[PDB]
Order: sequence, then structure tokens, then C-alpha cells
Amino acid sequence: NRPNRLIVDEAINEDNSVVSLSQPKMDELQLFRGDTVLLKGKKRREAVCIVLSDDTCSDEKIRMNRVVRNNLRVRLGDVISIQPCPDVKYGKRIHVLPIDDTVEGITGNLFEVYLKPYFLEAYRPIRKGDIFLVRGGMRAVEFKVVETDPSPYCIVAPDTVIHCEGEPIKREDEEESLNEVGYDDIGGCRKQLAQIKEMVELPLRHPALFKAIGVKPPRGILLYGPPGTGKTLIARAVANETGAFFFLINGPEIMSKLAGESESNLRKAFEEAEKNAPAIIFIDELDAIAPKREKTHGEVERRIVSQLLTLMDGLKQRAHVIVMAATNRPNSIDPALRRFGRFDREVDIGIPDATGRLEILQIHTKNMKLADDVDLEQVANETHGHVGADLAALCSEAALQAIRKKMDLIDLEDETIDAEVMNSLAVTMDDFRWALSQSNPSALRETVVEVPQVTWEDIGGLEDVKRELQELVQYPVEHPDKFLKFGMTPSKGVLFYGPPGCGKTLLAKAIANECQANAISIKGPELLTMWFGESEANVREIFDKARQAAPCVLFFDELDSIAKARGGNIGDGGGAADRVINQILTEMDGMSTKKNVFIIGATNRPDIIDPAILRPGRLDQLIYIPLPDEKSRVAILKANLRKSPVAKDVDLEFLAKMTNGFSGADLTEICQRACKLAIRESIESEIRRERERQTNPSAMEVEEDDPVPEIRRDHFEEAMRFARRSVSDNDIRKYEMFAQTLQQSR
Amino acid sequence: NGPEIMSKLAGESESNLRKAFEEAEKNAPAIIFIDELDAIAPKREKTHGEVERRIVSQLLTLMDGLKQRAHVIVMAATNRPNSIDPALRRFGRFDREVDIGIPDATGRLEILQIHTKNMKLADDVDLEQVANETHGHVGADLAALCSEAALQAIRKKMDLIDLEDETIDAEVMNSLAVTMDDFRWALSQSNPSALRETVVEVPQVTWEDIGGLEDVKRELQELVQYPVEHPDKFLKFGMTPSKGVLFYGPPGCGKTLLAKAIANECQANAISIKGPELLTMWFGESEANVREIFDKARQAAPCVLFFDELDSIAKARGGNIGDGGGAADRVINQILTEMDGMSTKKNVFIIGATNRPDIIDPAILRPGRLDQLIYIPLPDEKSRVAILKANLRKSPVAKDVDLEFLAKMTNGFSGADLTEICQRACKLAIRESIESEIRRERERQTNPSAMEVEEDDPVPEIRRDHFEEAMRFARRSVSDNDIRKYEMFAQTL
Ligand SMILES: Nc1ncnc2c1ncn2[C@@H]1O[C@H](COP(=O)(O)OP(=O)(O)O)[C@@H](O)[C@H]1O
Ligand SMILES: Nc1ncnc2c1ncn2[C@@H]1O[C@H](COP(=O)(O)OP(=O)(O)O)[C@@H](O)[C@H]1O
Repeated sequence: NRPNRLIVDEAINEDNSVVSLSQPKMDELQLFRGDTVLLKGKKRREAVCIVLSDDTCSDEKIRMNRVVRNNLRVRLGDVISIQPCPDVKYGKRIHVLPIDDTVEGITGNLFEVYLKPYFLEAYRPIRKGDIFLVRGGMRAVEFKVVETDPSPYCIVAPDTVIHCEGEPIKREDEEESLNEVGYDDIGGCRKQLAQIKEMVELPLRHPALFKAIGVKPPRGILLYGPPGTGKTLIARAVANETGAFFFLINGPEIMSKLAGESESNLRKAFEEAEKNAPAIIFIDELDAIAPKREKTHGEVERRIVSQLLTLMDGLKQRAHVIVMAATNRPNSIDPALRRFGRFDREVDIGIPDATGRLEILQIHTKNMKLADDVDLEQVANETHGHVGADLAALCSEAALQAIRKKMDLIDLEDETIDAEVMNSLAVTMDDFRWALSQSNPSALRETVVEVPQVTWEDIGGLEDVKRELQELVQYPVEHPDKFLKFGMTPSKGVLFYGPPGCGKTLLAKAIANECQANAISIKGPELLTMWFGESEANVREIFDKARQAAPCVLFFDELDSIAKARGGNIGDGGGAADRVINQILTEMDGMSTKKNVFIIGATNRPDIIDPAILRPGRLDQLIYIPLPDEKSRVAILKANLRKSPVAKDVDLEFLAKMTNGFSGADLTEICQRACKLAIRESIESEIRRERERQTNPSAMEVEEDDPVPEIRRDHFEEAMRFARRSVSDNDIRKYEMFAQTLQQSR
Repeated sequence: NGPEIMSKLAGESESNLRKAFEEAEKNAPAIIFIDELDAIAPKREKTHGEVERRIVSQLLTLMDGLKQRAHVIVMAATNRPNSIDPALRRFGRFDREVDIGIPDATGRLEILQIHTKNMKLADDVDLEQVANETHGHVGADLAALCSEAALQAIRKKMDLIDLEDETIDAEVMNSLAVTMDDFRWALSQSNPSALRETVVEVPQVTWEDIGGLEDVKRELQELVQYPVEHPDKFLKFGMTPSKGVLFYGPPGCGKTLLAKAIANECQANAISIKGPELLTMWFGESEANVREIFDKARQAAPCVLFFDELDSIAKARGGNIGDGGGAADRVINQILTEMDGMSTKKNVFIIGATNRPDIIDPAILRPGRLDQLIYIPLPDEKSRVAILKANLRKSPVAKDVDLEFLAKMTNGFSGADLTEICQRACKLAIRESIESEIRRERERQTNPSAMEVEEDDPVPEIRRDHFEEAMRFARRSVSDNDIRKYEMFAQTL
């Protein structure tokens, strides 16, 4: 609704000093011809200069020299706030000096060769930060701000004095611009970047609103995650997008000094952060400054921790200075930092997923030409344990594989450096395969909290089970008020029990896929590692990962493992209690019904499990997963076979009726064996064909009609003889006896 | 401030301390406050620097000198009494100790009132529910919650319109109100509860909540109410009141509820320690923690101490008979050592509970330790009706039900066995309501009727249908053989 809130669009006058008009809008403005109009955009950088060299284009979209997009803006669709401020003072003059492309060739004076013919009767109505193109030649070189005799911008005049003593530089300014791009330079942390925005934008952008009222903003943010996850980059991207000053402090440069100087170095940053407010102070690898008392041995190492704490509390008066720190885990630092007023907030950056990895690949390979057969969707699927930098390395390594393999001797002496070889060259899929398979040792071994991809259709039958799951997990999230109305408290646990390989691990993922919630999976070997290592504290950490990622689902399987280890089913003299389930119960009981955290347990030996875990407020509800029926068997056959060429004379309906009691595991083994037979036959045929005509005196014979394009009935018939049942009737008798003895077993 | 002293050198630190003491003396009557005392004076085992030990002695000398001069008083704040040196806890330096503990529902509500004064609220606040749902939070947490809830609404509106309308003024600034939905969002999303340790407070359960059991109520009031109310009567005669009681019986009969009903009747603090804590102490070989518990009770008098799953340790090692070892362990010995060395005047009562008295060590049943035993039997018909009414006094229900018919239809049941039936019936009703509502909303959306509202709550209350359906799964829990064993133990005495 703001009248001067209008889009900006393409421009044709290669001189940036021109700014457009819109006669219907000029009638709204007081736009006069002369020196300057203040056209205001983002980040406070403007393009202020002479005006009215337009009205060639339509209205509602001001024509502004495209070079004032990288500056003052980012892209199209933006909006300008054009308001005249002509008649600026006439100081001495504005700086003259190039930046990047002038040292390349004759330099002379850098003013009187190429730039002099442009400050003619248009004597630079400008604003420091306006960047453009001006030359007396190839017509592509920048003109940047270096000096400022008058603080506000002016209109130059002859007879002045200029010193091109300055030297053209690198893209310090371009790096600053890349940082300014910010949100469009990262991927895989969509949630974590939205939480920060809503947390810091309001204090920084409109501090007056917070001044007018008494409310408490944040003064400490802590980001913990594995290395190489783009944390300092996030801080720079957030500081630049809001225009707030950014100061960087690193740990090693504070612990590599002498005592007094080291302490005093930490007080200059705060002093050079309050005189540039609103500003941000960023400290990385805080673990190198303030670790726990276990790793803090020495007196001077404590004089530097108390100094930091007393400095943090000196900001309660000032609400426009914010501190963000980075580390790996939160328990690696003194808890005194984690307090109310020092580092209250927390953020888990985490690890990207297929979508985030694909986004990172896209950004990293933007200028990297890729000819063909580069999907980048597959690549994101085989990268399990890669973070940030690693992918970048990948993108470089493959590129090297492109040139190192064949350009090894071509580029030695035949030619000098040229672009027709660099641009003409491309990157293929084989380079990516060699780079990923050969020299990519992932640096990750931690747990993963992300939504899976398994859908309901992958599982067969069990409609009642799915209905029950929806009633338990899905209903409360949508109708909390209905649950409250009847004075009800929903359950927070469920236990699966049944024979092995009947489809219990898939349900925990399908439910999360439908609910759009993260899931965490824990195996029995981890529980045995805790039992033998006698480290039950890790359990707390596990639950901590189920509290900061809500809503989510927590899955425990092979729960009987510990009860199996010590003696048989009954075990040794000792009862059914141990030192690892006690902690699980303790953590379960000390948890609120809110936060939407669900827990699922799986096992195949219900009898041995501690009866104290099925009390109310614990895994109260029990579900019996049975062996699939013939109709379910054909469903599982279709599910497994859908992702292979398996058109055949035989029919899966024929196979299912022959099977009797086959578990789901057996039905994912027939296909594997049949495909193995088919691929062996194909390989043998290929080798014999490739060998015969060349070993024979036949120079050239061509025939490639695929001998094995699909899985035929013969392969399935051969495979059917190599597979049988993998369970005994006695187990089914035990399961049904337990399913009935629950009658009055409470 | 502790760190401000540790962030300097010896001369500067031990000059500021002295100067502060002189300044406090000059402006008498004055007060000195110290925080983060652990950062200054922890136990010597954790101190290595010679300067660190040279900064504690100065404080001791100043504290000793204070007694001679002026009216200055000194107050210090610490996280736990044991975290600091024991030389400060003497006669003349820090003789007096105090605990702050944690606020209760009333305290949380009061803090919300304090922090909501100048803020504008709607009619949907109902801070009582928030206080009930606010478990573990403290004052800072509540202030943060209030600020976050305000910022939710403020950021929603501000980001939407008035960035361009006009320079924000007081009228629009204060025009905005707050709604309970923002509170619920701030509570569910931001829930960094900073409390996971023990708790001490007066419970809310009352005798009316319990079903029947009048004789045990009479037998309980005599043990607790009479000594506190009438000591001179005991003094006139020669008896000294006992300080322990043990409940033995089958599970699901309300043993846990009596220990809190007594406290609610007498308005006394209550503490409950569960069996998992005992097993955690056993495996960790940490019997010292026990002592701390009693100290808390000693400082929370009048109070009641509760222990359940007391037979858990004996069950763990071997079965009822156990392994080769006897009936003793590492924790019960400490409990006896603490009980024997306790004064009667502190009026700290002790309650234990179990369902397998056969394997409890007899040493705890000796005179002076849990000498009075009470048996909690299975609820009867007249009791069962009361339990049903008590559990159903919170939910809306129809009138076709025949509660007495259900009560008589049940035999050998437990209190929980009826609460589970009520929960199952409520689940059936909620599922029916959800299905009906979703089907209704889905059917007419295809029919483009702008106005079609036959709004009737499909099933406000439940009938005999759901209760009889749940009766199919409603079945006995405790075996008759177990009841016979309990009776045999109750007769062989
Ligand atoms: N209903 C089913 N649909 C599809 N696959 C199944 C089904 N039941 C079992 N499976 C197969 O069994 C494997 C998973 O076994 P799982 O059920 O986790 O064993 P357990 O029950 O011992 O945990 C999967 O590879 C899957 O192919
Ligand atoms: N006499 C009773 N009056 C009210 N509720 C009861 C009664 N007996 C059992 N309950 C129900 O049982 C549940 C708690 O059982 P509890 O008495 O704690 O087990 P135990 O007796 O094994 O310690 C409560 O939800 C309570 O409503």
C-alpha cells in the first residue's frame, strides 16, 4: 500500500549514474532533475545518482541499472523506496580508484586513461556503495568506494585533487556480497534457520519497539553440532541480511597469548561491539576456552573463564548486543555458562538429509559445468554420513578426475593457459563414482534423527494394526481438546511382540512417514555395549535427542538381548531386573505427556521381559504381529518385486499358496536368489560372447539382444528348491499360548 | 560477585574483599550478600592453586573479625550445602542454614500473577491449568514463558501490517491482547524444564478419593494426629509413640494413596522414593545419598517419608529365596543405621509398602523399626461401588448405567482394574465421536451447501453399551492363590 513501494526491473542504460522515472509516479514524487534521488532498498546500501533517464518502459516497475541489484538488492521481484534528496553538498571530490581489473595491463594513473571521460557535466551525484561499470576500453571494470573526505555524498567538481596511489584489490567486497546473499547460500537446515530468524530479527531491526516496553530479549545463543556444518557462515548470513555489525572471535588466538594480554584481548571485542550497535559477537570452538574442570588444569585457565562470565552479565543494561557461540555438544563446557541470562538458548544444527545434501550439491556445482548424466538425486542417496565440507571436497575431487586422467600431458607444453580448454571440458558421472567410492571416508558415526521414506503400501495387510496406530499416535495431535473434554490422559507407549521377520521394524517408520515426524532407532548391540561398558548415562543423551526433535518416535528393539545374555530364558539366579532397564524406566517416568514423544518396543520373548515395564505409565498396550496370510504373502511378494524387471510366465499368486508359514524374511530371499541366478547367467553369456568372436578369427561381430532382460519362470523354479521355512510350529504354539494366557493376566 | 574476584590477581582480589568489608562496616546497619560461593571456596580436594587456598583463609579471618565489630550481617547463596568447605559451617561464621526448594501450584500461579500485572490478558487465560501443567519450572522459566507467549502474538501482528502504516504508537502498541493459545504454544514448543530432582510438598488427595477402608483410617489417625496434637497426654502415661509403619498386601489396592491422604489431612510435607531409585543406588554402590534424603526430611518437618517396592532388591538377587546370600544388602543396612540414629521429637514418620513380606529382612521388623503392620485387602462390593464413583466423579456419564450391578458382577478385582475399564470406555467414546465428526465433515463438503449445521454433540455421555463392551476385556488380575498366601502370612503371625 506504500506508494513508493514498487518493483524494479530490467535496465538498458549501461551507466549506473542514471535512475529511472515514472511520470505517473513523478507526479506522486517531487522528483526533480539534478544530482540525486535517494532510492532506498535492503541492507541500507543504495544507488543514488542522477535521475530521469527513463520512462522508456512500462510503469509500476522502475528501471534501475542491473548493477544496483548485486548492491542495494539481491535479485528481481524486489522493491525500491525512491524519495528525492537532491542538492547535496559539494565537498572536495569523490574517490577515484579501480578495484579488480585494472592492474591487468597499463595502469598509469588509473584515472586519466579510462575513467576521466565520464565525470563530465554529470559530476558524480553518488552515494558511497554505488558500484557500476566505467572504462575507456573493453567497458567492464568496477568503481568502488575507498576514501571519504566528506561523510555524506557530494557532487564533484574540477580543480580538485585525487590520489590513485591505492591499488586494485581482490573481491573482499564480493565475499562480503556472498555473505550478504546469506539465506541463498546454504541448505539442509531449513528449520534451524527459521528459528533463528524469528528469534533475532525483531530485536535487531526495530529496537524502538523493545525499548518502549519492558520485555526480555536474548543475549546468549549456543549452537552445538558436528564440525563442517556451516555455523560461522550462518552467523555471517544472519548479521548481513539484517545489516547488523558482526565481530568474530576464535578460541586459539585467545589461548595462544600471554596471561595479561590474553585476558585483555577478550575485553576489546566487547568494547568494539557496543560502539557499533546493533551488532553481534560470534565465538567459535568455545571448547578451547572454557571446558569443564576436568580439562581445566591451571590457574590462568580459570582467570579467563571467570572474566568471560563477568563480561556476559555486564550486558543486562544493553539489550542490543547478542552473543552466539558454537561447539559440538553442550556437556563439554562449564554449566555456569548455561544459565538464565548468559546462554539460555540452544540450537541443534544436526545433519542434512537427501534434500539438504542435494541443495548443497546444487550450490557447490553452480559454476561447475556438468555436461550430461549428472542427476544429483542419486548422489544424495549414496552419501550416508557426509556433512558440508565433505561434499565440497567431492565436487573438487571429481573435477580433478576429469582433468588429471586425460589432460595430464595435453596441457604440459602444447599451449599456455586458455579458457577454450577449461570451459569446453565437462564432468561426468564416472568421475563422481570414482570420487565417492574411492576416497570418501565419512566423518560421521553419530545417530540420525530424520523422517524416513517407507510408506504404508510397502507393508502388506494389518489394516486393524494401522487403524490402531492411527488411533494412538495420530489422533491426539489433531484433537487435544477432545481428549481433554472427557478428562482423559493418553498413553505414551506400546510393545510389539511376535516371531522374527514378520514386519515390526517397518511399522515404526511408516507411522512416522505418515505423521511427518522424526524417528530414532536403537539396536540391541547398543544395549549390550552399555551393559558391558557399564555406561547407562548415554540413555539420558538418547532421551535428550527425543526432546529437542519433537514431535518424534522412539524405537527400542531386541529388548530381550540383555535378559538373553545372562543365562537362558529364566537366566541365572538373578531376577528379571538389570542396570540398563532401570534407567529406561527412570527416564520414562520423568517425562511429561506433552511434547508428543511416543515410544515403541519390539521383542520375540515376552515371557522373560520384566513385568514392571508393562505397568501403567509405561509400555501398557501390547500388540501381536502374526505371520502373514496367503493374501498378505502375495502382497509382500508384489512389494518386494515391484523394483525389478520380473515379468514372467509364473505368477506370484501361484507361489503364495504353496508357501505355508513363510515369514516375511523368506519372501525377500527368493527374489534375491532368483536375480542372482539371472545375473550369473547374463554375466556368463556376456563373457562367452565377448570372448568367442575375438578368440575366433572374426574381426567384427555385433549382437546385443539382451539374453537376460527379466526374471523368467525357470529362475524362480530353481530358487524355490533352495528355500524352506525358517520357524517351527512350537514357536507358534508358544505365541498363541501367550496370546490367550493374557486373559485375566493383568 | 564470585567471578569478579576470580578474574583478577591476588593483590587486587584480596584488596577488594577487605575494602567491601570496610565499606559495609562504615554504613552500618548494613548487609553483605555473596553469590556463587562455590566458585570461591570449594572443598580443598578440588583446589590446587596456592592462591585459591590463600583466598579462602582471608574470608575466614574476616568472618571471625566480624563478630567483634559493628552490626554487619552476611548472607551467602550456594547450590548445595555439601559443595563448599566444612570450615565455614561453624559457630560464628555460617551457623544458620536455609532451603528454598521449589514452588508449588499456588506458588507458580502467584509468580504468573506477578509477571502478568502490566500485561493485557483475555478471558481464556485460566492460569490454574497452566500452573497444573507447569511441573518443574521455576521463576525464570515462567518469566521466559510469559515473554515468549507475548512475543508470539506481537510478532504475528507486527510482521503483518504496521511496518508501513505509521510509526508504531502507544495506542496500537497496547491494543493487542494475549490468548491462551499463545501460552500453550510457548509451553509445548519451549519446554526447557530445569527440574528433575526430588520434590517435597503437601499433596491434594483426600479420604473421599479412597474407597472404603474406614478402620485403617481410624488406626492411622491415632498414630500420627494424636502425638502431634496431644503430647502431654503421652507424657502423663509412660508410652512413647512409634515412628514407623509397614503395609503388606496385593498390588493395586491404594497403598500409595494413603501416605498422601494422611499428609493432606494433617497438612504436612510428603516425600516418595520409588524402587527404581533403590536399584539405581544398589548398582551404582552409592548408599551415601540415603543420608541426604533424611536431612531433607529433618529440614522439612513435619513430614512423612514413603518407601515402595521395598522387596525389589531381594527379588533382584535370586528369587524369593534369593541366591546363596542371606536377606541383607547394602542399602537396608544404611536405612537402619539412619533410623536408629534419629530423634523422636523431629516427628518424622516413616511408611513402607510391599507385597512380599516373606522375604523382607526381619531386622527391619524389630521393635523400634516398622513395628506396626497393616494388611490392605481386596476391595469388596461396598468398597468397589465407592471406587467406581470416585473414579467416575470426574467424567460426564449417562444414567442408564447400573453401577451396583457392575460392582456385584466383579469379584477378586483391584482398584486399577476398574480405572482401566473406565479409560477403555472413554477411549471407545472418543473414537466414536472422532469417527462420526470426521465422517459428517467429509460427507457434506462435496455437497456445496453454504449453511448446513445440524450441530449436536454426537455422544456427550456414555451408556451401558460401551461399559458392557469393555466388560469383555475386563478380567481379574490377582490370582486367588496369591490371596491365600497373603491370608496364610496374616494368620501365621
Ligand atoms: N509385511 C511385510 N511387508 C514387507 N516386508 C516384510 C514384511 N514382514 C517382514 N518383511 C521383511 O522382513 C524384514 C524386516 O524384518 P523385521 O520384521 O524387522 O524382523 P523382526 O520382526 O525380528 O524385527 C524386511 O527386510 C522386510 O523385507
Ligand atoms: N481403594 C481405592 N480407591 C481409589 N483408587 C484405587 C483404590 N485401589 C486402587 N485404586 C487405583 O489404583 C491406582 C493406584 O494403585 P496403587 O494403590 O498405587 O497400587 P499399589 O496399591 O500396588 O501401590 C490409582 O489410579 C487408583 O485410582
